[PDB]
Amino acid sequence: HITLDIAGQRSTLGIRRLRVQQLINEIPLAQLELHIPTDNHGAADNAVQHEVSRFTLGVRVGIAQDNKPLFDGYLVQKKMQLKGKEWSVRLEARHALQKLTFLPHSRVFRQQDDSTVMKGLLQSAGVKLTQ
Amino acid sequence: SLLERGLSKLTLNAWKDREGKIPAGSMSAMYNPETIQLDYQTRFDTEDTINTASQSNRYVISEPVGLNLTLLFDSQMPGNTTPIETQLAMLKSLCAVDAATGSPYFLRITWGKMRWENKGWFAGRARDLSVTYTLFDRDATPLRATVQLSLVADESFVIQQSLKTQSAPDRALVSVPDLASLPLLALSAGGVLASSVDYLSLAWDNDLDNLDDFQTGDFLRAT
Amino acid sequence: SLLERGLSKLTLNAWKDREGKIPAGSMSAMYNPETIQLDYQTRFDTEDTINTASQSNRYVISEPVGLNLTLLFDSQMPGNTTPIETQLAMLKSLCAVDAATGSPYFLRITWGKMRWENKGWFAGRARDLSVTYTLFDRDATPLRATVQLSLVADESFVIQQSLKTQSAPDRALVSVPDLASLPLLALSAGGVLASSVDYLSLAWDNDLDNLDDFQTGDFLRATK
Amino acid sequence: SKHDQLLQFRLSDWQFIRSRLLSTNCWLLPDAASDTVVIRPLSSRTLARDSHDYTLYEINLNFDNRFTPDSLSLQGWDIAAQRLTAAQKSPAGAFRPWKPAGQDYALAFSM
Repeated sequence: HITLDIAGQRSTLGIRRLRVQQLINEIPLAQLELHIPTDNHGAADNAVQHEVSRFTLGVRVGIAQDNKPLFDGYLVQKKMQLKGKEWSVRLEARHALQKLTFLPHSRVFRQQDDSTVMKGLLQSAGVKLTQ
Repeated sequence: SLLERGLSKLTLNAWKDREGKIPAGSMSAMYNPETIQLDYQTRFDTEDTINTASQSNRYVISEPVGLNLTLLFDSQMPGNTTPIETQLAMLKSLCAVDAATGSPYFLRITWGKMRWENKGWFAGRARDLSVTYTLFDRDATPLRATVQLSLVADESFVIQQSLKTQSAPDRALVSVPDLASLPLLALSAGGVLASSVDYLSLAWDNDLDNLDDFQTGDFLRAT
Repeated sequence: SLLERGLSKLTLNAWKDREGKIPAGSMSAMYNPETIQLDYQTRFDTEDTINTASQSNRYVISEPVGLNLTLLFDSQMPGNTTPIETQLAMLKSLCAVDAATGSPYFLRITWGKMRWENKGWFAGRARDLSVTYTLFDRDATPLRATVQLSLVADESFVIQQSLKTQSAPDRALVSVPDLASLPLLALSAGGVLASSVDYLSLAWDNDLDNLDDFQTGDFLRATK
Repeated sequence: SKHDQLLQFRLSDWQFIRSRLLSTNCWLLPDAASDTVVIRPLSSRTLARDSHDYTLYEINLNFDNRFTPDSLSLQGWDIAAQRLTAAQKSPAGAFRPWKPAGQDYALAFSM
């Protein structure tokens, strides 16, 4: 089935929506959507509070579909709604190319190839170029 | 019974605010309704998941309890001297929009020995109403009414405050039975509070020494 | 029967949590319903595929089992002495939102030998309730009730996980018959697990030598 | 500190203000029902689920960390000294707008 790993633990919750997006020149992403149950009280009413509090911004998030790796990215932008008795939370997770996108750097790159500029430029996050 | 035999008509008491400080008029209905019904409705929705196969459903809202009752008025039989339009002057008035305030009149219905929703009274506002006059005379002063009231819950905000004070208070004060143990003392203390108190924090609150310092007859408090 | 002829009423037990840890009140109702009814329903949606090779319809969700049940209370016949408001002060309470937590009470209906959907009890919460008093007294103690309950399925998570491990608990332990073969032994192991256990993995997991190694009475272990 | 030389080069005159509030560590706080504005630098009521006084209906909160750095080490070219003035790094964790109950940005200007 579909198993959401966050920070190494398999994190038994209930996903109502999962959508993994992957394009041709863009950072691939993955939206989750969970439901935190409120109407079933007792021991599993605060034990589900412990499982959502582990969703800090920037954690290893892994999705596995039919015992194959689906997404494997870091977490950004945890939104929660809480309308009425509903209390949903929405996750997003971005690839390792998210470490490259909002910090203005400056280099020069004299006497280098087209590939040696760029494979040393993706290497700052741990992304391994294949070419 | 137990004192005397005489009819207790139902009374429609109306206020202007939720709490009942400002009183409107009141009327007692002749010809008791012969049937009342209180209808409940709690709305659920089936929760969905794509990981597991556990099947539960989500509590959405609780639609309030509605009271349906019908009344009949008559001013023809020789005991009935008062006209039915001065009696229907207040069912139409107290179950409509107030003149100065936009809200209705909060309509507290009561009967002599009948508990409605675990209380002696039934608060609420009239959702709808219908008078259908079926018999007239020569100038048509009306002679029959056939009223068809229907109400909602609308308890006061204070009454609703005290009822959740008698259920799950702030402090528990659970007892200690014979052959007791802290995993079971914190299991019955977590049933009064409905908040699952741990054995370890129940032990620190009472400052007991050895996790066995209860002596079958002393009281230890949970918070 | 088989011992004696006393009746067994139905009992409505209530809790507060999903499980049975925190008991609320619990009433038994006189004057049995005469008829129960539990309706199942499963929702399907038709595939409007453009390829037009096949007609089919997907499975979306199974609606929860709902139980309908109608009761009656009466206290003026001289065997009946408890006033019916004390018996309806529990149905009106247990089929409503609790003051402690702000939720329904997770009811559980039971009858002496009646077996509900596949268990000896019917868990769930109250969707609906309507009392309609028809007779009264001079001071109007009611003394006639006609209740019209309606519930949903909502079982606990420990019972639902236990029923899942009783069907395909990820090991098979398949016996071999006389005149057997591994494509047949994979179909008989792919029915215990419902996972298409792909016969080359059977001969690797059990250390077969030559794909015909089993001898008419030995077992083969199949995981996933 | 007094300015030596500002310049408003054909700005809207409101465009100039909130490009000058961004460089001064202040926000506007505009008030309706008046013409009074309290400009105050970037630096409780306790609405709770249990509390009777305020009724709640929806609480959306986004919790993003894309455009939130930790440093803002900004520096610029000193004309007199020509050292490209020492890097004034700002710590994250000062001015916390969200305080819970339970990457380094760096430019250098030629000016």
